Amino acid sequence: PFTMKYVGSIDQGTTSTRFIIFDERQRPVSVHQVPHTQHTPHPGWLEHDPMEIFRSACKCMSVAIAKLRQKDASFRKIEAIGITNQRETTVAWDRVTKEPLCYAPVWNDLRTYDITKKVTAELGGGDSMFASKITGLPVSTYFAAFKMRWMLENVPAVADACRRGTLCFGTIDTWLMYKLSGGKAFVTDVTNASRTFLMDLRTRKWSPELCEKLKIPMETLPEIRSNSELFGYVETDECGVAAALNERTPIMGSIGDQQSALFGNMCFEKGEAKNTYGTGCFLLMNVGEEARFSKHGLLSTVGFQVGRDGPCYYALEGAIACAGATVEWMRRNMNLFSHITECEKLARSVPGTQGIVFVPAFSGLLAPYWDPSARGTIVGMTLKTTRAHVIRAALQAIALQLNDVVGSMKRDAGLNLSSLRVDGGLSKNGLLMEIQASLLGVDILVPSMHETTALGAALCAGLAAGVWTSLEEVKAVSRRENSWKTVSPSGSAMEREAMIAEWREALKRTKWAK
Amino acid sequence: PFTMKYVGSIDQGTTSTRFIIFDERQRPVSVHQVPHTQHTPHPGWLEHDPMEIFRSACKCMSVAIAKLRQKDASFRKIEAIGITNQRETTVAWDRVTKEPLCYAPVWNDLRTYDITKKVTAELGGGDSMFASKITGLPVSTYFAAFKMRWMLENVPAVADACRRGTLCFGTIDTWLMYKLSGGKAFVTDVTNASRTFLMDLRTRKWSPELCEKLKIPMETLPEIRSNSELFGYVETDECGVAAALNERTPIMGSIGDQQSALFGNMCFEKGEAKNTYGTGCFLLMNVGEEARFSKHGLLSTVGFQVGRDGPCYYALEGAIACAGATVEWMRRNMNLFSHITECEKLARSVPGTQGIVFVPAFSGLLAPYWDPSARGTIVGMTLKTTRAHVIRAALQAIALQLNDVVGSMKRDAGLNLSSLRVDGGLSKNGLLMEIQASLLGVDILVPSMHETTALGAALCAGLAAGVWTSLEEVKAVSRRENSWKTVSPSGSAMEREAMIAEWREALKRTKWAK
Ligand SMILES: Nc1ncnc2c1ncn2[C@@H]1O[C@H](COP(=O)(O)OP(=O)(O)O)[C@@H](O)[C@H]1O
Ligand SMILES: Nc1ncnc2c1ncn2[C@@H]1O[C@H](COP(=O)(O)OP(=O)(O)O)[C@@H](O)[C@H]1O
Ligand SMILES: O=P(O)(O)OC[C@H](O)CO
Ligand SMILES: [Mg+2]
Repeated sequence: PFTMKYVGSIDQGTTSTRFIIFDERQRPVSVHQVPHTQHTPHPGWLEHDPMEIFRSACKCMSVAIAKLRQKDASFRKIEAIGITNQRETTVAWDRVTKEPLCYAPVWNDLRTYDITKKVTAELGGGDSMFASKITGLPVSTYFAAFKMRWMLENVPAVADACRRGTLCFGTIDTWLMYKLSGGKAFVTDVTNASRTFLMDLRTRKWSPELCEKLKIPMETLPEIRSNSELFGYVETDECGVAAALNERTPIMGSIGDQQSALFGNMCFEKGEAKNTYGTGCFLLMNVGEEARFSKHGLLSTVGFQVGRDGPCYYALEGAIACAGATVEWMRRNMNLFSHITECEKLARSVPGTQGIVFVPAFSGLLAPYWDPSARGTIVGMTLKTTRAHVIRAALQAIALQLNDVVGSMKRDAGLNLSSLRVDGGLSKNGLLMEIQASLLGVDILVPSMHETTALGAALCAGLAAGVWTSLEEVKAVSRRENSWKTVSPSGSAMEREAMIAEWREALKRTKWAK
Repeated sequence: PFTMKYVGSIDQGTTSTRFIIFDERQRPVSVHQVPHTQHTPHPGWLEHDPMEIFRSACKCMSVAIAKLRQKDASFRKIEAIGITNQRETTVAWDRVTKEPLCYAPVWNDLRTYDITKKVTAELGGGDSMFASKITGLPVSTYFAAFKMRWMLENVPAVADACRRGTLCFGTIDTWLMYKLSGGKAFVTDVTNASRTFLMDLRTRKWSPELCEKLKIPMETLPEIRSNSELFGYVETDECGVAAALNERTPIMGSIGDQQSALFGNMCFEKGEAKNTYGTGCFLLMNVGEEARFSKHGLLSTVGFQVGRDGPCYYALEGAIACAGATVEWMRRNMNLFSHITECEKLARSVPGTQGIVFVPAFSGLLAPYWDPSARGTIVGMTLKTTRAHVIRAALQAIALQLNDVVGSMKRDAGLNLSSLRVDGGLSKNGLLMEIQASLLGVDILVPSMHETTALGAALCAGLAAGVWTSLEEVKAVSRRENSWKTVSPSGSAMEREAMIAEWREALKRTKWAK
């Protein structure tokens, strides 16, 4: 009643794993990180060693716990652990060995492209969105199923293991939850399952039409649950993890990374949305207790579900391929600046782009204009154009794509974006947040506790273990402890429209590949 | 006589004047340069002070001569003087005062724009090319006639002097020979006269129809002579020039700057061309003894003429606005490199551009596809693209424009390109020269004695003075005494084809302004 309580969050990302311990204030009190290897066997491919990820996670936990006890020597244990992960990335493993059959292809890996084609033809009958009402997703290389298929066709040990009745497939939550539990648990959560291309969105249940249609035995699928409930206990002793925890610790949170950030930024109400700037962008809008579908090629997905049959919130999702990457490309590919802060400083040093548009579509346009053909392009240059204008044009362009994305989401959902919370690194660029607010015409909230993705999973775990009692208590503790900078709109109807008309014309000149 | 012979060359350019003394081996043995003031009363207006220009030339001659006397014991006198000049620039002066009535509008001056628009519509019925079978020229702000016309309409003293009959109009060649002369010569050479919009190419005589339509009296115009013959004698002693020359020195060569470079590069036979790679490019090809007109907006002009009523060689002329300028923008505006040596170093450091095209139409497209709407554009970029590729693409783009210019010339002229001689600062870029040889499929000759413009005028003078007796002897002395680096084609026709096909696609994306 006096001693502080803690919730652990495993944040398993594309390039590294972290364990963050939160206290009752929603403050990260201990953190450790461990990187894992980005295997690229052929151009366009990306693979991860699933045992390197498991071990990173256990290493992360034992180090973080150790540091925390130095800080609080009166702390016996963590209340619960939550998991949040890079989604779609699929592991295949043996039921008896408990070892992975092969490396895990990663959300953005392109090896499944041919399979993607075979699927669209032979099934959808050339319609990518054929199963969309069922799943929320267009046929794409990203989704699990198509990676499960590739492994079954192209990996000897995976094909064998299926016929023998020992094959377990799983997203990273599932893989982590399996190993952490000693092989005792085989579960996934609704957000992660919404990405398999094997789940029915409205019902949040596996679809026999698809597994069978896609030739994937149901036996290789884990049980689905909500994001906030008992999944299992931590029982493994890898890197002395169970001993560092002291008492058995339940895993009571599981949620995909983009949804975890929605939840960790308190986007509990429809119309609440978040954008995460990293190498790219991922914009998610909470749309309410009923699913919505897209006439603009956006993804329909689960936002969150707190508790077994607690209400389930749904969301729309969009993305931009190069955000941070564009900023870094200007630095390390083009020499336009050296120190990070020069980017903002140079773009502020000019009053606008004065003619030029820079469409930074280095790997094509996604969002509501799928076009793999589009490449990086600059138009309207004169001898007056400088690096300052080009940098400012890159930042405007990011904001312009997100404007387009939100325009679509509004119509596809028929709602107003009440506000946008942002996080990512690129959220540290004040000019970008200003441009973004003017174009969307809503407040942009920049939280100063910048561990919001990892907080999502801790909130799910802590809600189930009774650290926090309700979303209201969650919101209220957040207000008291974790401040945010708020960036309001400040444009003109005519300027906005002039930027957009100019941008629209530039887009027409970007088709290049093939 | 068998003592060393020396020929002098006044090179009167847009920003400076240089006097170069060549010996009989075509070696420049003394050089001096003096700038003149650039006056800009209104944007787009540029004007020169003709007296200042005259004085500079005189100063240049005496300093160059004095330097030579000091360093060469065998130098006694200059056999003859040749003059090469910035063309189109127009001097209005008074026959009795012997001084200018106003400053002289420069070739790139825009004040004649209204007049130009009026002329096309009023005498051209909206066709800018109406007079092009007579002049070889379109209606444009550059040509002398439109500057004369403008002075009469906006300069009271000129309109005044014109009335009294004391008016003298003249391009810089004419002005310099008059002053050097002491007022005893009122002459112009066929090449400069071809840039007035008042000469008939077929006859190489002033055109009454044109003078009447343009309303410039033919009394005000000087007499048209060849490039190489006796024009007059230096009789002034303005900067002690007469004192420095010592003996009587005849002025025996006069030729416009670009044509001078055609001559100094030995392009004596049809199909031989020169390109000057400076801020922009000026490509001229000798098309032979018969004028060739262009159905691609290329200019038809007089190439050269040795001797009074001697054979006259005609030329086609194209230009590109940004060449060296693009190199400078890349460094000054974009920070893509520091020392100009890095430009070629960085472009060499990648094997190609890997699908990007950089169209540097910063000030619109000229050449065979005039389009002032065009702007600087880059297409095809990916995250793998770097400054190295972008620098290389800029170089390719310069070579591709000239490839299209040459292409147009070949179709207009009905002849092949035999070889391309090169000069200008950017002809030091070895890779640019290699890309150009590979695109055109001809040898590129690079003079080590790079003062080609000054040499043209010195050869005209020296041919008329018997320092050299014929064009074959001129060619022999050049080959015997001065080194020519030869750059042979060294790509593949399949690469050529792809580069040209990407270039053509990119051009379509360049239209922006308005
Ligand atoms: N207001 C508080 N009430 C209770 N415990 C706290 C409080 N602030 C910090 N702690 C505990 O102190 C330890 C270190 O927290 P930390 O946030 O690093 O310290 P601080 O915020 O004072 O810089 C953690 O155990 C944290 O739970
Ligand atoms: N060593 C070099 N390597 C590459 N480019 C050069 C080098 N020297 C000069 N340049 C470029 O070539 C141009 C030279 O132009 P120049 O011929 O002197 O003037 P103009 O174009 O008026 O004749 C400059 O703009 C410069 O950018
Ligand atoms: O030859 P310049 O450098 O005087 O330039 C004049 C050109 O003819 C313009 O087209
Ligand atoms: Mg030039």
